[PDB]
Amino acid sequence: ELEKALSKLSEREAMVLKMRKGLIDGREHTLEEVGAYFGVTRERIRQIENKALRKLKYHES
Repeated sequence: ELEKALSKLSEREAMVLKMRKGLIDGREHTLEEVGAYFGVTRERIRQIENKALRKLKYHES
């Protein structure tokens, strides 16, 4: 997919997405694992992920 959408994603968003989806170490991480990873709440990670996904939906149009 490279960019052209992943390009519009911020650094936090791209990183949260890759860790969550298994794109970093080939393993999917829970919201809690990612929150503890960066030191933020489960909910904050959900918020960043949902926003990243909405941005991907936009640039797929």
